[PDB]
Order: sequence, then C-alpha cells, then structure tokens
Amino acid sequence: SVTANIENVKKVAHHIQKLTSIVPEIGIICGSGLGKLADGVKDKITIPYTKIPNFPQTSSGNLIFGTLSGRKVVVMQGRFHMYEGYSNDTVALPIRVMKLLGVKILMVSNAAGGLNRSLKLGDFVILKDHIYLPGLGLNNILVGPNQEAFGTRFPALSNAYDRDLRKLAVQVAEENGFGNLVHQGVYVMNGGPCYETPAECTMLLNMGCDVVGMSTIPEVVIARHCGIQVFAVSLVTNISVLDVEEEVLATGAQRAELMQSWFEKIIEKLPKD
Amino acid sequence: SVTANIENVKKVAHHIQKLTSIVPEIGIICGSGLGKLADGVKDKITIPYTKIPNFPQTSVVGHSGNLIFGTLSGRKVVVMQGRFHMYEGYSNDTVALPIRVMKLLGVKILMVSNAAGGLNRSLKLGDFVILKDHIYLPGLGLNNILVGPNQEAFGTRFPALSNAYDRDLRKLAVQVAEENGFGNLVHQGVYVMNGGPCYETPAECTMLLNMGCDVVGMSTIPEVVIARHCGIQVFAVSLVTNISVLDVESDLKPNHEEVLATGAQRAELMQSWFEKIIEKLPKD
Amino acid sequence: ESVTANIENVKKVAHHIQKLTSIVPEIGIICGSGLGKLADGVKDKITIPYTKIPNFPQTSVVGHSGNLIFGTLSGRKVVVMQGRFHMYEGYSNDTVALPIRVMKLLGVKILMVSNAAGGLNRSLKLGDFVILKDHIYLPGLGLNNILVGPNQEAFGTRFPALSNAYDRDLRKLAVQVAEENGFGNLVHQGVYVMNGGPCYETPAECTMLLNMGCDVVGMSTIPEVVIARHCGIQVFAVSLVTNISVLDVESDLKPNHEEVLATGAQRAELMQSWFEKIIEKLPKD
Ligand SMILES: Nc1ncnc2[nH]cnc12
Repeated sequence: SVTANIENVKKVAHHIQKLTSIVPEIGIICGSGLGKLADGVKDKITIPYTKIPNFPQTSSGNLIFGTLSGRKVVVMQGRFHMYEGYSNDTVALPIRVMKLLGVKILMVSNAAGGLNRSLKLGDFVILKDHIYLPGLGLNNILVGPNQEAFGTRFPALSNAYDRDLRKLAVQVAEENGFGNLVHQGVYVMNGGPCYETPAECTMLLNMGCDVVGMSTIPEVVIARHCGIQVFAVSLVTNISVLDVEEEVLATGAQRAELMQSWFEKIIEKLPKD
Repeated sequence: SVTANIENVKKVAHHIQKLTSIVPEIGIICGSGLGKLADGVKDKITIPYTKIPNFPQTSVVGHSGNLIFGTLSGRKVVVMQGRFHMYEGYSNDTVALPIRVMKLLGVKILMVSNAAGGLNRSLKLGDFVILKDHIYLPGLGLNNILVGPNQEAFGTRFPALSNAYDRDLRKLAVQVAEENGFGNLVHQGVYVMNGGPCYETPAECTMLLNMGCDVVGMSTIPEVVIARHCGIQVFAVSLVTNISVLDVESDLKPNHEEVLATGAQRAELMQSWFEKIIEKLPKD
Repeated sequence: ESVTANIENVKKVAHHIQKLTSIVPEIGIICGSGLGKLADGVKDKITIPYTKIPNFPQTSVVGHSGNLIFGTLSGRKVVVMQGRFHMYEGYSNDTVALPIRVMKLLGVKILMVSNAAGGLNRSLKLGDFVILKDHIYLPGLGLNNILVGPNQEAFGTRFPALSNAYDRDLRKLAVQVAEENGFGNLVHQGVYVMNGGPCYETPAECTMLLNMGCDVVGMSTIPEVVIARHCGIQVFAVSLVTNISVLDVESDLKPNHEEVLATGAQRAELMQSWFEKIIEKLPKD
C-alpha cells in the first residue's frame, strides 16, 4: 500500500492524465453485480488498473472515461473492500485520485440486505445517512496522520448524502415511473465478510438502520473529506432474517439495467458549471 | 503467525496423524467448566502444542496447551486443552488454524464452553446458557476473524450464519438436561462478544442487555465463525460465571477468581452433561 | 516502532524524569478542552518537553512539542501532560499507555482529565460540564481495547473490573465544589461513549448512541482511563460540551471544529478554577 498523500495521489493522477484527455466531473462506482450500471458510456477510453502505477489492484478492473448524458465521467469497474484486507490508504487513493482528476460528484451503488420491514426484494434505498460501525470502533478510514492537502482533521458528516442530489434522484425515478421502488434510509456497514446473524440484524434494525452492507461508507468518508458531493444507492438483493429457527427462483439483471438507466437520467439533469 | 491456508493446515494435520491413530468425530474446546471433561477422556493420547510444528503456542503461566485424543461415551474426540483468546493478541490465522486442522482430521461437530457474564436478569450464577445466536461486535467493526484473503479450500467468501448454533444439537442438549434432572439450570440465549480484556462497565452491560443479549463474553465467536465457514456443526454453552452489574452505584465488581470458582463448582455437572450429550449424538 | 509499555521501559523513562526533577507528583493531569491555561497556573514548576525524554512518545501542541510539567497546584504536587495522544492520530496502544504508567511509577495516585465532547443528552447546553460517571468503550468492545496483548503483571491484572472506574468520592467532591462556587447549574454527570474518530458523528450515529444510553460522545480519554484503573490510579474525568449533537439529518446545523475550540477556550478559566478548587479539598496526609 502507498500512502494516499498528495504527492502519491498526484503521481497517479498525472499518469492517468497521460492516458486520457477526458476531465471527469462525475465519478461512478458500481457495486457487486451492478457493473454496466455505467457503460452506455460514449466515446469511451478504458484504462485497466494494471496500467496505472501505484493504483490499487483487484484480485482486472478498469477505469472507464467517457461521456454519459452529455457529461464527462469516470467509472470505477472494480471496487476495494475492507473485508478483503485492503488498507485504509489503498481504499482512499482512488477517491482522492478522482478529486485531482476533477470529479465534483461521486455516485455510488451497492447491493445490501433489507433490514427495514417495509422493504421488498428489488427495492432501491437511497442512502440519506449512515452508521459506520468500524469507524466508531477505531477502524475509520481517516485514522492516521491527516492529509491536510485533501481536507480537515475532523470532517463533519452533515449533509454527507447531498440532499439536493437525493431530491433529484427521487424526481427522476418518479418521472420515469419507478418511484414506487425508491426509498431513502440509513445504511450500516458491517465490516464483514460474514453475513449478519438474526440477533445482529435485529440489533441493527433497532439501532435505526434500514439496510446493511460491507462497503461504501469508507469511500463516502474520503469523498466528503475532500469536498466531493455524494449520491449513493443500495439495491435490496435480499431481505434480512430477524429470528433464529425450495422453489424455482429467478435472479435476473433487470434491476441492474434499471439502475443504469436511473444513473444516466440523473446525470442528464445534474447542474453544470 | 502461520497462515491458516490449506498447505499449512495439512502439514499440521499430517504431523498429528503420525502421533495418533484416533480419527476424531467430535472436537471439544475446553473453556470454563470443561476442565474435568478434558481429563476424563478414555484411552487418551496427549499431544502438547509444543510438539506440533507450526501449531500455535499458548501457555497457562508457562505450561503448554495439549491436544487430547480418545473417546468420550464411545465416540472419538479431540479436545483442545488451551485456547486462543483475541485479547491476548493472537492473530486471526493463529485462532483459525486449530479449527481448520480439526476439519481435516475428520471432526464433524464442535462443542465449546466459555465463561460469561449474565446480562439477562432471569439468569442465576452457575446457570448454563446454550448459545442459540450471537452478536459479534468485533466482526461488525472490521475485526472479523475472516478479514483478509478467503482461504477457498475451507469455505466461501461470505459465509451465512443462519443456523450457526445447530438447532438439532440445541434440542438434544436441552432434552438431556431435562431427562437428567437439571433442566432448571439450562437456558438458551444470545451471546455477545466483548473483545476484552476489561470486564464490561454497567453502562456497557445496560446497552448490551437492551440490544437483546443474554450473556457477554470475550471468546468463542471467532472459533464458531471458522467452524461454520468450513461446515462443522456447532454446539456452544456459556456458564454464567458473573451476574452483570448494571448500576454504577454498586460496589460488587467481577473478578476472575470467582469466575474460576464457578467454573470449578460446575465442572462436574458440565462434564456429566457433555458426556451424556455425546452418547446420544446421531449416527452411532 | 515502537516502545512497549512494560515495566522495564516505563522504569527507564521514569528514572530519566527523576534525574530532571525531584518533585514527586501525587496527582496527574491530562489537559483536554478547557484546561489550556492549567500549565500556566502550576507554580514552582519545571517544564520538560516530550522531545527531551528518551523513549517517551512525541506529539505537538500548537506548533511545539508537548510538555510534561511538574510543580505545585493548590498546595499539591502535580504532573501535567500538555499534549495528549489520540488514537485517531494513529498512535499505538503502547504509546497511549506509557505516559499513564510513567505517572504511576512517579507516585501518581489520582488522574484528573478533561476532554471536549458532543452533547447527546437533550437536556445538555453548550459549555456545560459533564462529569463522567461511566463509559461505553466502543473500540474496546470491538477488539481495539488498549489492553489487548500480553498483560503486564507489574502494573495490573489480566481482567480489570471497571466498577467505580470514575471514583464516586471524587465525583461527589467535584459536584460540591461547583455548587459551593456558584456554577452547580453547569454541572451534570453522565455516560461518555468513545467514537474512534476522527469524523464527527452522523445524525444517525448520534441517535443510536443516545438510545444506547450515552450522554456525551468524544474521541479520547477512555484508553487512558482503562490504563489508569488497571494500575490502580483513581480517576476523575469531565467532558466539556463543546458541540450539541445534531440528531436530525434534515437540519442545517453542523459541528464546526473552530467553534468546538472556541467553546472550550471560553470555559477554560472556570474549568481550571474548578480543578484547582477540587485539588485544594482533596484529603492528604
Ligand atoms: N445482507 C447483507 N449483509 C451484508 N452485506 C450484504 N451484501 C448484500 N447483502 C448483504
């Protein structure tokens, strides 16, 4: 792992800038099986991680540059999860690279378990807040010397999930007839990689959590630290079992396609400087 | 220290298999109250940890733990006399390795005891709490024993913990206690792990109780996670060695000495119980 | 890195300090929020930069090395830590623990600490004082307890109890002193929960912690307290409410570190007077 300090992050950024002339305004991270939720990318340039010195490596991932709905984007195909053993610096670096490349808004998707009992398989839950269990317990991604070039020692997490972006996302869903699928709620991070027990799920639900997953929050924290606005959404891929105690099942990719359309239509309506 | 991967785990298993002809069907981790069970193994072969190359080392004030092979109630067992607590600073791999070795040796069922504080107000000192579920506080906060590359040889990347405390074993254990006249001491409950090694404050105990926890301890969940990961069935019991203090204006404070005493006074009954459970475990 | 807080290393540090001063501290003080002035109040003193103590941990206050200050306060001998060690900075357990263990070897019997905290309890007002009567050590419950590792038997037992961690007699005295000196209305007692940090708590996190029965939240203190209790040092700790936690995600109010600092500095003279007046009333031989 290389330290995600300004000098290391600049070297990686400068290197990418030799490989593409596209200056992204929007960063997109697609979650576990949510790829292509960003690949109507027009006039694209594809940069494999292996091509970028000091950029983290997947256990084949790509950085994809291009235009979506008239706007310049960079899409991370392949994310870094704390349960895999990646360091704080490894996970922070891509987001800080995004900042140096010009990203102003980060759009994140993930798959999550539905804790809230009103949730259905296939629902979208826009994150309006989070509970960073690892961070409260001394594994916050910002532990260590503060990189001052990027942000302040004690970032506030007020309006972490930009309310104006959430409003827009909801309006876009409604306008395109899938508003009934969209909720807003609190995402809690389980460091993982075990799925949550019923007692764990009950505790988390009672803590005020709506969905649970193993990712996203660390990226959000780094984004907010360096002043990137954040939009994040969970796809509810399963309903959490709350108490201890064999059919033909379809597992299609329609929701993935829907989410892709959703992100494209949001980007279409984002403000542009 | 030594990675709990297939190569290293097989090397250890093979060393052990050179030292005994006993192929264990049941593994037992001796925690609080199981001291006499360990010493009552029939036709036992004792293998000190120090004698097993690459097997993690742990001592009780200097004396190495042992693997003990033999029979209990006519079934082949391996008993771990000497466990590995995370509060001692042992690595994820060090704690996982013995369990994965048990898997390769042939273990199908893991039985474990521990000492716990009683949060649930109905519990009495010396009660037995069969774990029916757990809350793995270190695991939720990025100190899960499986963090790191998954060892595919042993199990899947994201293990489900749905029926982690096998419902059939729990049923049997209750039945045996009931049949033998001590059903009144047996409960089932949710165990929450405190990394430790501090005892819980009253504010911590109040929070844990209100989270839905019945007992709190500093061990066991990591082993259970590794066991479930590699498909070993689990039976675990907490011995209530302290009644959790929930009021800060109290002068009663937990001490490991009385914890040891409770373990000592209940060891005979717990041994009887485990022996009688093992006798009735399915498939013999 | 780095230096183990075991008896050998702690003895070396203490013996070095003892070559610099003959003052035998009975009270140790960790300057947190509101105690910025305390160093200046200590009389007949010697100031020892951390940089001048071999194998002592290093940290900066303002733009200079932290200091260990020895002298007299309210007629009692004290050692003051000017510059503290926060886990969110990346310091090790041994680093945080060593100074407390050094205090023990120097003769310290009582540790007084202040810190800045967010007010979760809804009856709290900005600038209030919340004496800690108990805590919830989230990092500790989640396997980041400062004592994780081999137990150092010279200092304490493997499984410390945290009963009466916040000495009830010191808490009683502190309340009495505030009452007598006309600021009893600023003083509460409560449960402190540690957020590892360095992020301020989200509204959802604040709501969770409040419902867990926490009154204030901060990023320090508990690890030092655990080390003090382990080695038998009596503890008095107070949170200055430097921000009122935002529980509502649709609120425009937010914690601001400049304001946190201002709130702490504003209360500093009163906090210091309070500590000085508690020390004056402590029993002594
Ligand atoms: N229920 C769940 N818990 C944690 N991570 C998840 N990812 C998808 N579903 C999940």
